[PDB]
Amino acid sequence: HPETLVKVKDAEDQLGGRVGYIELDLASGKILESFRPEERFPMMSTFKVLLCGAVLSRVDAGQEQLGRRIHYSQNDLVKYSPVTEKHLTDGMTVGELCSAAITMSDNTAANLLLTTIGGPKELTAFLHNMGDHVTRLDRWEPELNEAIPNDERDTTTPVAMATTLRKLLTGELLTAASRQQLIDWMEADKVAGPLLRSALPAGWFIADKSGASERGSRGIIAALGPDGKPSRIVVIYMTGSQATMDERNRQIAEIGASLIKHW
Ligand SMILES: [Ca+2]
Repeated sequence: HPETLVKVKDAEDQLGGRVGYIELDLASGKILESFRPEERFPMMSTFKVLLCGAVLSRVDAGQEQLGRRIHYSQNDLVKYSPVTEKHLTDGMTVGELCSAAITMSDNTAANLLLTTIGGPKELTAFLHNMGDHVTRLDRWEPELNEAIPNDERDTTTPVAMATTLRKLLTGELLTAASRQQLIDWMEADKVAGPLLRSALPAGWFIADKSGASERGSRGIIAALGPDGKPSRIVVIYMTGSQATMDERNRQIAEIGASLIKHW
């Protein structure tokens, strides 16, 4: 049961590639622990939380409504669309699309939402406008999942993502209702069980979003804490490894267990 930093390094030793890690105090924003904090990693589906943050900003400004219904066709479906593929007749509201993109990592949902705001480049422009010049989205789904060995497109760094996530969840950037909706969507995450959630004790709160792409990218962003209240932000990224999805999941769970047991 090695310290958190020791486990992250151990993970990198076992997996190959690089493992990036950061841990923020929620209340203050102070970095409590880090490793490769400022090195770039593929974002993968974790950008989907950022996307919905931009959507909710439009809502706060009366430029969008969570209830606005969006219809799409069979042509619009891309691979992995467990939710959108079920609503070709009735379509889905902007809010349902965010739920699908965040809680199931629905690709088409994310593409539809990107259209509503003006595309990948317009998310990046939203991020620049809030203080994040590091993170960048350049492509749609599923092209952004190729994690070209050290390519800067569709990347972030552990420190930028964690900082951006923290502003989204706790800053005056979104209204209280909107920022509660965002964390609510993350809390309802359904496809990250084998990650940090598998190491979570009873009564703990967590809201998270996972990602996975090409060779052998894997990541998770999270707000978590004991007593049903989030008190820290954790961001883990991985890339470069040849290991299976199982091993990469397992290593993240063991980093999680270390984080918990040394809380
Ligand atoms: Ca190393």
